[PDB]
Amino acid sequence: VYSYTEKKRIRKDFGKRPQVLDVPYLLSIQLDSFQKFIEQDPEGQYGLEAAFRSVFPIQSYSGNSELQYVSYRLGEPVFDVQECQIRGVTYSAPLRVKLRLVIYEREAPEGTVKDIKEQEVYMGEIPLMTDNGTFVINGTERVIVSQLHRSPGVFFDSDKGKTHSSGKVLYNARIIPYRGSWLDFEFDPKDNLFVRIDRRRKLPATIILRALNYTTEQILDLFFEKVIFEIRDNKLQMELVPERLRGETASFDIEANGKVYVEKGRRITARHIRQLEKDDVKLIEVPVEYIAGKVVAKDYIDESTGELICAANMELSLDLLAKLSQSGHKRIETLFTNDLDHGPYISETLRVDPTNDRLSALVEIYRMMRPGEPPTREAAESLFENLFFSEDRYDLSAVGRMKFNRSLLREEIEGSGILSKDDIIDVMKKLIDIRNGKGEVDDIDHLGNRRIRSVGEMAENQFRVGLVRVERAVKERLSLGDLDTLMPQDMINAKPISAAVKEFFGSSQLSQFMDQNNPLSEITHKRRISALGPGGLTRERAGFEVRDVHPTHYGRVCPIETPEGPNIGLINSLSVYAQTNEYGFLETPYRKVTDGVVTDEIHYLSAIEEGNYVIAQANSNLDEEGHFVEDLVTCRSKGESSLFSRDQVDYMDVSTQQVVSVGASLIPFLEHDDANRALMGANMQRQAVPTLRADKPLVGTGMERAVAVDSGVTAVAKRGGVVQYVDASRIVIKVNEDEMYPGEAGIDIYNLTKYTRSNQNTCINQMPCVSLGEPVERGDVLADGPSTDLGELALGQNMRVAFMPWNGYNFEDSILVSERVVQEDRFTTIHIQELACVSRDTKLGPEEITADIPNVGEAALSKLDESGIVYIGAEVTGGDILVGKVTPKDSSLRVPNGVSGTVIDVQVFTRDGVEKDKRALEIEEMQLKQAKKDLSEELQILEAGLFSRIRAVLVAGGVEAEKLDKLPRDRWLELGLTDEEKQNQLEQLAEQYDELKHEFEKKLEAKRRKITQGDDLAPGVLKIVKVYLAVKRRIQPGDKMAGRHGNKGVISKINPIEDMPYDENGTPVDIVLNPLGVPSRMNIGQILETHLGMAAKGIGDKINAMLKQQQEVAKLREFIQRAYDLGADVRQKVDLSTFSDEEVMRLAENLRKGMPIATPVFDGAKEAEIKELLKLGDLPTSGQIRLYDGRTGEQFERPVTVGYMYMLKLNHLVDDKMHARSTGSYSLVTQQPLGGKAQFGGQRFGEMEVWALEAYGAAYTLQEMLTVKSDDVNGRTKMYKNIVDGNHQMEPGMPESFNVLLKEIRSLGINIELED
Amino acid sequence: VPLDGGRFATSDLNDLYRRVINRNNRLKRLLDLAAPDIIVRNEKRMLQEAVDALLDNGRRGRAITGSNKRPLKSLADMIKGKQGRFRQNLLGKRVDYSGRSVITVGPYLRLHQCGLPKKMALELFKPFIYGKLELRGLATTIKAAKKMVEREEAVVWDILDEVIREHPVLLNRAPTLHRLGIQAFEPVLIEGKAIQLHPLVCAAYNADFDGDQMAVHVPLTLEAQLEARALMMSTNNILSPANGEPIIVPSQDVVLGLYYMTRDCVNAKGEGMVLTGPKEAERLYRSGLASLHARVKVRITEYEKDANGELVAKTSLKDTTVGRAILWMIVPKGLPYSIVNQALGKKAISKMLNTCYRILGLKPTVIFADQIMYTGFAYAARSGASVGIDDMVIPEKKHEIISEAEAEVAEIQEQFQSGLVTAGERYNKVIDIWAAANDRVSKAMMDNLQTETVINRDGQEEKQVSFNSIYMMADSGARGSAAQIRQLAGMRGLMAKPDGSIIETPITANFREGLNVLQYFISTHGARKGLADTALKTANSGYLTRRLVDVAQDLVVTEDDCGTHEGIMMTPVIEGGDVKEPLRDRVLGRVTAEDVLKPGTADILVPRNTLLHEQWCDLLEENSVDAVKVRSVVSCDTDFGVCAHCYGRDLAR
RNA sequence: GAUGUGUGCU
DNA sequence: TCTGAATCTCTTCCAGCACACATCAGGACG
DNA sequence: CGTCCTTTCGGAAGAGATTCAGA
Ligand SMILES: [Mg+2]
Ligand SMILES: [Zn+2]
Repeated sequence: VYSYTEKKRIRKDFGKRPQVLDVPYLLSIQLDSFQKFIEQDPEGQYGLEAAFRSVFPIQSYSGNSELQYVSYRLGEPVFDVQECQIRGVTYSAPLRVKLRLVIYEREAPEGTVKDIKEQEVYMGEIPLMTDNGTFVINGTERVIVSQLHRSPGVFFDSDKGKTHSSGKVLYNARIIPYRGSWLDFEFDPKDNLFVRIDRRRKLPATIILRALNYTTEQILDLFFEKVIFEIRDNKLQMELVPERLRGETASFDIEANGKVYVEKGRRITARHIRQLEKDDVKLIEVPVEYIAGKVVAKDYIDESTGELICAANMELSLDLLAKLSQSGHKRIETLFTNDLDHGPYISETLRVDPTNDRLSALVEIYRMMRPGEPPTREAAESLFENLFFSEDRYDLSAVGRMKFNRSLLREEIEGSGILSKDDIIDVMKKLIDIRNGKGEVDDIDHLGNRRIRSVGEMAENQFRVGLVRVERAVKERLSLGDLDTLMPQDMINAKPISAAVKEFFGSSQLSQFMDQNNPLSEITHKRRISALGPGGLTRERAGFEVRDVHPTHYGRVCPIETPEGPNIGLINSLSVYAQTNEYGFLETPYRKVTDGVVTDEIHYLSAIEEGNYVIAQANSNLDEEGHFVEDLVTCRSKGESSLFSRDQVDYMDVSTQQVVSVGASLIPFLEHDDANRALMGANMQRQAVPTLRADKPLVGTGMERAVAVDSGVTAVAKRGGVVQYVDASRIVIKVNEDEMYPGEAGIDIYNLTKYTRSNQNTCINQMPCVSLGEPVERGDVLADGPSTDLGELALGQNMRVAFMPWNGYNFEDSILVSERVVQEDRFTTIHIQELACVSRDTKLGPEEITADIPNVGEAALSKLDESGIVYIGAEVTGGDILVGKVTPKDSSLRVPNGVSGTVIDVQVFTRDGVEKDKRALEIEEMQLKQAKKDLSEELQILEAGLFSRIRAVLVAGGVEAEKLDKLPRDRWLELGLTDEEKQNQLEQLAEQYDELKHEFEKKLEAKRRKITQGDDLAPGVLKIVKVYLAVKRRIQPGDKMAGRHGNKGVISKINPIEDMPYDENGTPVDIVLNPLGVPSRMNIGQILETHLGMAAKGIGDKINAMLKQQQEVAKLREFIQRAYDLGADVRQKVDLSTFSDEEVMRLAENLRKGMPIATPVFDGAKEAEIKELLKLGDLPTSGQIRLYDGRTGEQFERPVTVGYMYMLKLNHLVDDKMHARSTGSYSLVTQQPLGGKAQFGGQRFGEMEVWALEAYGAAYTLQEMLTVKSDDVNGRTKMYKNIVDGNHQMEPGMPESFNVLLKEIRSLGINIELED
Repeated sequence: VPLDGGRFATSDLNDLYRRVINRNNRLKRLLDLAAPDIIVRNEKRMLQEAVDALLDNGRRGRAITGSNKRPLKSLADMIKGKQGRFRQNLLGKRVDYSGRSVITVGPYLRLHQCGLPKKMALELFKPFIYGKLELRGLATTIKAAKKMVEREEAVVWDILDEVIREHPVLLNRAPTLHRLGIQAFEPVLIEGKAIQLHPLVCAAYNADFDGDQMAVHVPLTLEAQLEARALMMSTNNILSPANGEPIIVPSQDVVLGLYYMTRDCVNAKGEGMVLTGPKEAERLYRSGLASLHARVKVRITEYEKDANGELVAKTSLKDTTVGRAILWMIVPKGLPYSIVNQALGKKAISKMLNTCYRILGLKPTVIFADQIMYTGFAYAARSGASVGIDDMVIPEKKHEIISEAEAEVAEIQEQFQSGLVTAGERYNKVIDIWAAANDRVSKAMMDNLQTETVINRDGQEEKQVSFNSIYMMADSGARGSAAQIRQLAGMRGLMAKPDGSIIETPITANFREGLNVLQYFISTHGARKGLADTALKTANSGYLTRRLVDVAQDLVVTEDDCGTHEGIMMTPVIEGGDVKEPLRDRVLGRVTAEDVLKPGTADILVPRNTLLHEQWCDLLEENSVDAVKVRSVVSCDTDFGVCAHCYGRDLAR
């Protein structure tokens, strides 16, 4: 069964496999994040609650005073979204936090308080997010791009290769906190372990182990496992565990209890170890001189005198053995330092360590952190204690603690946010484990290491930064307390919070000006994962391995939609089905596969929970319960695709689209495009400008009805109902009573957004797609947005292409467009642009907007009205006067050069005390009127309902319906009726009616007061005047056109209709593209889309024939059914028998331009089916017809490929790029021509073009390029005079920018001069 | 500078100059008050740091920041770097009398013509227009003429069509990598806003027409016009200065046209008839009485200049097609006939142009290149040489080859299970058999494409090289290769991981079938490798070419002969196999250093100081010498220059 | 006018 | 215990062009 | 308003500066 905007034009679907999970809400990473930041959470995580609870209650220096947080609340904005966009102010909501200040008494640390007091203090006005994930910051629409960075935790990297030039790989454990200091540990080419705090400079890691209050004995206890030597009757045999004998050579005769086992020098085979385990012999004889290479673990003092014989960590020799034996040190503990497995790293590090005790190490750390300062006890102690051990300056967040406890194989994921001694020691232990040979480093680009930090975070962060500034100021201001009088607002200052929030939302690196020139552009701007920004990497210093597409990108990030040039793969785009884990890592869906059955329950697997499983590919043929048709199927196990048995798999991709983004999934026949051309297709399809008259794609993908609905441009029903009144600028839905609330039943009204200006100076303009008296159900479009067609994305037009060379007018990539494509005004676009004129109060008196303009003809002042501003509707051109402004000595606002238009909206703002001008209130009287036109509609419908209730009361209990309507609607209450609770309800209705009139009056007055406010401007100006010209840009030789397959071009001609190639019916081709564009850049998708467009337009032409020479509905029904069934095993299955003989006639009437065809991305049509569909029309199955030359009338002696390609008009217009300049204004300090096209500026003869003039030898062209038409001010006007004197000759001088250099060098202490 | 408002825009120099006078006059006060030694010491240190920040900010410990927490720009920072005075205002600069726009094709121009919008020529040449609205008396002063042009009367045209007549304009394309990226064309005024740009200069410019823009500059003075005409005119540049190779090479549609025309089909509309000249060949093709690919006997008269520069004719009766005789009407007088009596690919017509240049000079070649262009365009359009889906023909043996290779990888898997082969051996064997399978599919599809068309030869039946469209535009070198035609109809091959290690299961499809969801993810690895590469590569080739231009930057040819008996020993380079470069290329156009002794030893074959040339290299090849002492630039004895003999041929002239 | 940010195009 | 060779800091540079926006000492006491 | 005030995804040379290990 189909929706109500579906049995209206239903798109044929060639997809072959069912969709077990439907495309989620597309832009849901923005709305979920903000709804989490702004929400009311009692558990205090995460959100604003988390920020407050993490800063408050804030106490003074134990001054028996404390300011505690009670709650918070978000007031209503003083505007709505549209009024904020119009005025030029943020759409923000004030933040009222209910605080409390409690002060304890003298000798009352836990006792009663002297005074308790509380209030709600306004702190900060935090911007809110619109219904579409955008923010309105200063009247503009912005998008806070999600960020992809390193999740806090421990990361063991290696830096393989490129250090020490010996090919010896180092290793390093970096501990990244969510906020705090870094704690790198790294190895040295001599295998010494150095710590490095905040990247500053190495110093042996045992310095920090000592700073944690550890003695060398305890350190060697921690890191080394001990070998035990025993003083005994003689020869001092050693405690041995056979495992340590793995993989070395015999130092002596290994024997046990007198029997020989291993001979001198022989490599101890594992056989010797296992047989020794069979004998279970631990105490082994040892030569006393072999111990000469070992290191003692624990310090050894004498027993009689107590003098240290050998401290921890010093080698052994026969003399030390003698000193120990004469004392009687029956136990010796040395360090097992294999040369291979258990290397002696901490020993050597201790040998390099200069410090000895705890305080020495603390002082060394202080001398490394704050250089040049004489250390102290307290200074070094407090510094090292605040480095990683204070909740106020360090924070492994929940995520850092989780990744930490996970990378060390600990069990619990919760824990403390600050470090501890065991954390640091275990980090070092795992580092040394990696160095030994067990364990492995982790990559840095695996999508299990990179988080996603979207808007509900970073905003909490900046708010918390502002909050710590506030709490510092309060802590200060709370110690100087003039108590008994301080309300909890004399100390709270909302300048830090508001400044931080404004500086984050308004001017940051992830807070971008929205990309708004079709639905796809903004809906794929909101789902953009930027690796750049504050806290991430940079374009220039980003390697080749950040750009590449890791194998864990499958299903989490698009591989083929990322910009080109400087940042490729730094600006990835979220995939279609991809979600964000509760921690931030990207997770994607996967149908679980039970014993052999592909179940229908889906799990959202992140990137680390996917290298464990073996996941069946997205297209693997099931049989009616989910059994793969074959026994070995393609899958991907651990970032490595391969074949697997049918029974080993345990997940399967949900859809075939889930690998691509939403821009890359609008490309029909993507699987035939080379990924380079598909990348270009995605992008250019994102740049297409909305044309004058939207037009569905004949060859779609089925993802258009989602992209064009989930992006918001369109006016979508909130509650089902029946359309009651449809105007060009409002829709009124009478809600089904099944969906009305108990009280105040009524209707709901949708005010469409008529011709208004988008950020890119284009027209965003809704128009109704419903008709009067027609049912709608929930969530189906009522009005179409810019560049949608019946609630279905439509970025360009379907034009009839012929792939052939045509006299070299489509030579390289060019395009030869017919003249009918520009007669039909089908690529004509609309572009509005606001011009501004501000009246500032300069010196000699302010500047007013009067029309009294001196030294102007009357043709200039002809268009201005009396007030001085132009008439709404005046077709202006280049140079005309738009606003008249006077300078007390004339700075009127005039139309820029060459920009035509028609003035559609003049718009005046004024501060307060400046009275008005007749124009200024006769503007905005229209807003008064148009708000009355809504309030009055509500009032009429509600009073009609009320009087209907009155009459329905007067039809029961003595009906009088004949004489009720005679007397006016006023006194219908006290006719013949009883005095029961029904008459009580009549009196309640009278009082409700009076209350209604009163409340409508008061709400209209509220509207008029919000309208007639004062809208304070920027200081220094009195009144602003904005004038909106509206332009129509027609296609013309020069501006780009594109297809969805990366086949772009530049119109090189608009050929007459009679010169285009025509077929055997005289129908001229609309566009002529080059064939040689297809083979090299292997975007075959455009050719198959051409053939499928021809099939679809053949179907449409058959319907147009069957429907022009009017035929009974039976034939239409049967043919459209034959078109919708069409052959293969598909899932479409439409049944026209359940269409109402009138909803099939409208279906056919919508299919007469061509049946739209869908082709899901990697699940598309096949040539068997394209050719079958061509046969269902009456077109040649080869897709190629025999074209005739338009201008010589003879055949192209070959059949050419003619079809219907969906072309887009990228908004790189040519009348936005053509610029020329002879002389204009020149810069100020370096007297060169100005830059750019707005300033009438000149092209930059760069540094590389000078070398191309030096190469030619052209020494006079170069001299005139850098002297006369450029710096040299004295010989630059002599040239103007010579030129307009009949002379062409230069008297060149010295470039006034060399004298600037001489002065800037001579303004250092450097005497530079010219000789003679 | 006063920003918008009463305020004053920040200037970092004024911030530093105020920070200096503060930790100044204040210190002067303290030295007047005779304050204690330590406070004055700290004030002197603050003065020292203020001066060190004023002169070179940041060379200290921490660069001071004025606002926005960004180190403010000192004196030594407006002198150095890409934004300094040197590289920004004093080595290249913005320029008057110039503009830019988008380039379109214009296949009707001649090599020396560009097409300027009629609205961009009226803005560049504005003073030139005033100087004739004032000289014709059509105006009187500069204000009359200024408004006369502003309202674009119908007389500030052809005045403009005359200030434009023989006044070249330079046309520069954005990265001017070499010097052919600035060439001076004569303007043709066109209606529109796009700068129409002759097709044969796109190669030099490296300019497709997918949306890139050009910049016109106007040579004002008179010597600049004679330089733009005698040095930079796009006609004077038909050889590349980097090597003696041509740079006006017809490409990609002029060659698919000249290939489709000059080609034979073994049967046709008229395959027997004996024509009577090229004109009758055209009269027959145009009437539809013969096929452009027929096999006729034409009677052609070809000129040859075997005399001392004198052209003598020879009329013979050649076996050709109708197309190769229609095309002989544009080939100038002097070139042989077996220059068009083949099937012209890209190399054949680039060699036809390159031999016209060396036999007949420069003017016949500049006229011949336009004729080749127009007549390749005409007969490529006239052929409808399209591309469909039935043209990428999959071999009938692709299924069998791939099944065989699959069975073999399964067999090697069985060998690995039993443990007769380790991991690396298994991997390498699987890679090898999949590479052999890819090769077999490639050969199958290529045989199927090339020799395909079988046609009845008016007898029984016969094979002939095919007229497949995608094969024609691959074989003619027009636009295509074998790797690509093989990724379209053969199999797509073995794709490599991002690090470089080949994935041991190849993409076994192509873009005529479809790629899987996983075969298409495997492809993006090496698709984005080679895009991140070309984005990180321009910023690194530009820096190298800049350091190279700045090292040399002044090697002007300041003498005519230094008289040296030094030189290098040019010998054919050989690494162990085929000759990488013959002696003829490594010694051409250079001046010998010692008289080369013929292997008739003790007889001088060549003198001591002869620039060689083509023919002297031929003569070195006859007597088969294999080591020539040649005068190189690295041995010249001039000072601050290089003698013209120790350099040799100009390579462009 | 300077700087920064961002997008895009080559 | 005087000295050439191997490590350690810190300097400098990293393709060209067009177009949107933002911010301009501002913080604070008088 | 006027007016006074103070962090950390780089690779080469080359120039200290040390270390060293050596007679
Ligand atoms: Mg291009
Ligand atoms: Zn010389």
